[PDB]
Amino acid sequence: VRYSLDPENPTKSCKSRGSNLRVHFKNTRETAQAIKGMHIRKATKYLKDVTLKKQCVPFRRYNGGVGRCAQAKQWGWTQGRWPKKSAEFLLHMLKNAESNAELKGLDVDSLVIEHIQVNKAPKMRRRTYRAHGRINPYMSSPCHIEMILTEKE
Amino acid sequence: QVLVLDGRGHLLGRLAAIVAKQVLLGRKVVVVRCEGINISGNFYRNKLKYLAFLRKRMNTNPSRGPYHFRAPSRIFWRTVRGMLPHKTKRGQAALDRLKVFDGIPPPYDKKKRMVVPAALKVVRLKPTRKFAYLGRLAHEVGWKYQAVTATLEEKRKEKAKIHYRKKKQLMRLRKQAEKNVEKKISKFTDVLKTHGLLV
Amino acid sequence: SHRKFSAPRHGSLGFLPRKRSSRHRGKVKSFPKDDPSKPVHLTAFLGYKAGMTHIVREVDRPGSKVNKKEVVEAVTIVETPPMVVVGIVGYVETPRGLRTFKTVFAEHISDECKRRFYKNWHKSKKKAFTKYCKKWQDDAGKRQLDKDFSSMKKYCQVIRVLAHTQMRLLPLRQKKAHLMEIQVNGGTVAEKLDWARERLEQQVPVSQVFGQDEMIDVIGVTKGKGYKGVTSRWHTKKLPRKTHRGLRKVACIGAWHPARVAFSVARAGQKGYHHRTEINKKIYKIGQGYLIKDGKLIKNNASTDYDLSDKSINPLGGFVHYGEVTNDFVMLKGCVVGTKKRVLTLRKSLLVQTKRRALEKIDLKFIDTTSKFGHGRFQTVEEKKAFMGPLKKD
RNA sequence: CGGCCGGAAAGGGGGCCGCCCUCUCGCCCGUCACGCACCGCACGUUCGUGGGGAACCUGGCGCUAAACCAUUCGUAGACGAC
RNA sequence: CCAAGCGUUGGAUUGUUCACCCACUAAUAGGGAACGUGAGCUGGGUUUAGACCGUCGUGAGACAGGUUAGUUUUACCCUACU
RNA sequence: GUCCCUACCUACUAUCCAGCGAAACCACAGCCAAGGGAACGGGCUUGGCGGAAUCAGCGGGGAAAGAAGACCCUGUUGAGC
RNA sequence: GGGUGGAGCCGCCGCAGGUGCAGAUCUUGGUGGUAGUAGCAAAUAUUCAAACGAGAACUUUGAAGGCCGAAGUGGAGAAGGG
RNA sequence: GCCACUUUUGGUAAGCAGAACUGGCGCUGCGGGAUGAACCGAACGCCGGGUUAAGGCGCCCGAUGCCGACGCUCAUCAGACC
Ligand SMILES: [Mg+2]
Ligand SMILES: [Mg+2]
Ligand SMILES: [Mg+2]
Ligand SMILES: [Mg+2]
Ligand SMILES: [Mg+2]
Ligand SMILES: [Mg+2]
Ligand SMILES: [Mg+2]
Ligand SMILES: [Mg+2]
Ligand SMILES: [Mg+2]
Ligand SMILES: [Mg+2]
Ligand SMILES: [Mg+2]
Ligand SMILES: [Mg+2]
Ligand SMILES: [Mg+2]
Ligand SMILES: [Mg+2]
Ligand SMILES: [Mg+2]
Ligand SMILES: [Mg+2]
Ligand SMILES: [Mg+2]
Ligand SMILES: [Mg+2]
Ligand SMILES: [Mg+2]
Ligand SMILES: [Mg+2]
Ligand SMILES: [Mg+2]
Ligand SMILES: [Mg+2]
Ligand SMILES: [Mg+2]
Ligand SMILES: [Mg+2]
Ligand SMILES: [Mg+2]
Ligand SMILES: [Mg+2]
Ligand SMILES: [Mg+2]
Ligand SMILES: [Mg+2]
Ligand SMILES: [Mg+2]
Ligand SMILES: [Mg+2]
Ligand SMILES: [Mg+2]
Ligand SMILES: [Mg+2]
Ligand SMILES: [Mg+2]
Ligand SMILES: [Mg+2]
Ligand SMILES: [Mg+2]
Repeated sequence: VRYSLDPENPTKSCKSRGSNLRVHFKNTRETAQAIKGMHIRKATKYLKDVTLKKQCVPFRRYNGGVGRCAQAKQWGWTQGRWPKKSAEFLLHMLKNAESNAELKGLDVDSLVIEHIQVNKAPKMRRRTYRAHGRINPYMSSPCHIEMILTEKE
Repeated sequence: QVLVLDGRGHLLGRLAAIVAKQVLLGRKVVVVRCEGINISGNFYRNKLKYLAFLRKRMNTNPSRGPYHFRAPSRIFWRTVRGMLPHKTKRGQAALDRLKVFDGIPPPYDKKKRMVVPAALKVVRLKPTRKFAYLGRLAHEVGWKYQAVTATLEEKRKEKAKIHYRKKKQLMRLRKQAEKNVEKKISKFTDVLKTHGLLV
Repeated sequence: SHRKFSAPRHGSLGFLPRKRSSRHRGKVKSFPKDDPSKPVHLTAFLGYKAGMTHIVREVDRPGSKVNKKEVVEAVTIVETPPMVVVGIVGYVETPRGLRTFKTVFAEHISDECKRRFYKNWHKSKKKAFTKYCKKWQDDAGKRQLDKDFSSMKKYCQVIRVLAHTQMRLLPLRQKKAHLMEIQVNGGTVAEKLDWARERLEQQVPVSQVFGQDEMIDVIGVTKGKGYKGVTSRWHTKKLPRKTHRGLRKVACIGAWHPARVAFSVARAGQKGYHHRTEINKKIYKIGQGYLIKDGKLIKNNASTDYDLSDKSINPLGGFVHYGEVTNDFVMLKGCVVGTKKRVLTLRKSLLVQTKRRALEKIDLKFIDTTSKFGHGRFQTVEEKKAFMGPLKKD
């Protein structure tokens, strides 16, 4: 399956992909932008104390109504939030990519997330029941994630 | 390449009308001693005009309202930016080349400052009309630093006279040396007098 | 149309950005205007709000109904341990204002004052002023840092000393000592600076700053009351019971055609913790602190010459939410701005004061020291057990 | 090349005293000939060691920190903030 | 005359704007802001459909005549202000 | 406590987070004064001036949103009586 | 021209038309901002340990604390559901 | 249908209503009158050079930065172009 951004060398890059994952796109996009430049061990250590509410995800684009937090000051931002469905799905995806690196025979402790990308998935449908006999749509917004890890010292 | 204008005895808008044009023609202008800018018309009409300008505050947020600058240098700055097209970026790059100063600060005290005869009170008012000092107007409309700047300017004047006495001394040594040297510069002077420089 | 019934507007617009104060320490916006005739003296001091109690004193104002009668009057205790002076700073008058010139610190400054330069004293390695204090112990630096006093004696008009509280002596959890520029108002600038460079790294008590029955100004931040409504903050009229969307509001914000809402209209936001200056607070008594004299300490800093007890200024069970005042204190008339255990600034008065109430001599004759943690019935522990008798536990 | 002063409003690359050196050079007239004379042709001539940004170089003398989160406080507090 | 800095109220009657009166007062001046101000409130009045009375109309019904009961919807957007 | 004259306490909210998450509305959009103008501008003119991204409220303004005005008039459009 | 694409297409002369969109509070389909927002607030209330499990505020068992309180949050019907 | 010079009717009057002559606007840009359906100049294919109209030439803003001419004018509400 063709990814959006080709790696500069497939001999050193290991890749992973998760299609149609039922988490919110706006949370998952920004918790991917949090880790778009990290080492893989620092990335997993980040994603665990995102769940444990000790380091936050700076909500930078999809940020309306998101309340402030004290932990966002270390991202040079005011707003932040600690999502955990998004954290654990692209934590399982790092376990997938880290399995693929040892399948390809790569040095695990030097992997850096080169490219990470969250797209919108085909939006599943539920209904809700509103006043005066009306019914409004109540969709869910799942996401497609792809990710490329790359060895660098 | 930097034009240092004096400010004493110059009319306010008559000076600003040419400071604006030299600034738009790319010439970095620093006017100095904006205390002694004088405005025509008498003091009470000019103070009534500035108090009427103070009345013009925005009703719902006077912090967003017109900033009435009380310093004389910034009164002159605002009356130049009235004459400049300060919304456009050439007018904004124009105002960055005007540099106003209350009194004469030490970057420009030991520099020879220029006078515009075409904007000056003794030239452009007939002498029975009565003018109005911008320094006194700004002071008793609420500029807090008249006496401080007056003592600092008195300190500068009593030091510029120490400079000028030495300049007089050097010119007298020069014109007493020239008579000692007139036997051996008799032919260097004569070719200057035939070409109109020393007679 | 106009208002049918004219009425004065709620609130004052002079205090208008009713926000949280950026400072916790009250800051002196104007020290008293200097004159070269008087001898040199500090013009401000810091203290800590302990609490409130009574006073009984005989009033001498010829003309009132209370001449040679005895009122009671509420007072405020401000614990004021002596402040350590740790620097001076000079100021030169400029046409753009009053610029700072040359700050000169002392040699040895205490590590309760060193706390102030650190947002986290634990994680730090306490390295402040270490390369600076070595200038005082070599001739390469001594001729450097007295040449600048010689320039401060030429180019400075205003010399402000730089003191700090001494929070080792206070009952508080905090150890980070507040520090303050205090303007020295006195003779010429040479006298003014050759007075204070001897006060450098030593004490200044209260009794050589202030005196008794002097009016002073209290600077400080109010007791913060949170994000409160418009009837709680601006005291606007409560709308009647029948209102649909709530009744603790301002009904009409503004008119139609001024198409904004004005800055004068009462709105709902922060109430309290505002910086305030409150003038003409009178010293009734400058207390003397606890000191040990010949084995046993002397404690009676609330004994008057009409009472003759051995009770301290402390009530039974201490000042509620403060602790016990073991230091020399200042007893202000009436209430002052701030909650308990809050830093307050005492400023000498900007005004000249020849009034019949400002020139009044104060000679107290009782100080209430009963328990503030409830309706206190007894002045002291000895009189309490003398009235009660032996208990079950005794 | 070493010392004495001149500076605060937004601080003076200025004057002076010595030294070990060095020169009859510079400036104004003349004498003598040389220096790509690049063959009629454009942005040449400077302030220019320009301002900023990285990596290379060799040496000398010096430096080994705080901030923020997390914990706590409750003089503060919607949440942050303090 | 200079002058809008600061005030200009509490009530009985009426849906009242106006009006009238009691009492204090220093004074109880006049007004403008879409005849300020209903996503601010109230709904007494007018101005729906139910009703009764007078007058007019043969009649359905009509009345700048009276009386009685009669749903007052939404802000999370942007600006403004706090 | 209807008010003078407001104050305090409790529960569920609102607020913050974990998860799940819509709708009305939308020409482009949003800072003001005056001028002229379809005779009341966010846009034009002359000025005032203008600083990322945002949070809790608020009810001035968008002549805010809903509903091809229900009052009035025109219709050679009707119906009930 | 370049790319994708995998089975048909066009120039000229004549002929014929259901022949050209920005609008119709246009018809049908999709998608934004609002927006990670309003909100998920009627009827008092949950807590500890263990088990199964990849996983537990919500399942189950045990204990404890509560409620409906015999006109019930109980036990059984008729209509309806299938 | 509307406006304007002059003639003119009703009305206190109106950016009101009703006429006559002619020109405009509507159907129409452009320079000027800051702003502008109608006023002053002028009506238009796309451009280069020159020159004007009405209006301007302290500065915004092209042009008086003429050694322009003769007077009047002091305003504690100056004055400033159909
Ligand atoms: Mg955003
Ligand atoms: Mg919002
Ligand atoms: Mg619902
Ligand atoms: Mg239903
Ligand atoms: Mg009034
Ligand atoms: Mg109601
Ligand atoms: Mg008490
Ligand atoms: Mg109205
Ligand atoms: Mg309403
Ligand atoms: Mg409204
Ligand atoms: Mg009614
Ligand atoms: Mg009716
Ligand atoms: Mg909310
Ligand atoms: Mg959430
Ligand atoms: Mg524009
Ligand atoms: Mg509105
Ligand atoms: Mg509406
Ligand atoms: Mg209609
Ligand atoms: Mg007809
Ligand atoms: Mg019919
Ligand atoms: Mg096929
Ligand atoms: Mg066909
Ligand atoms: Mg279309
Ligand atoms: Mg189409
Ligand atoms: Mg919410
Ligand atoms: Mg049953
Ligand atoms: Mg059963
Ligand atoms: Mg007419
Ligand atoms: Mg008409
Ligand atoms: Mg025509
Ligand atoms: Mg035309
Ligand atoms: Mg005009
Ligand atoms: Mg004509
Ligand atoms: Mg031409
Ligand atoms: Mg012009």
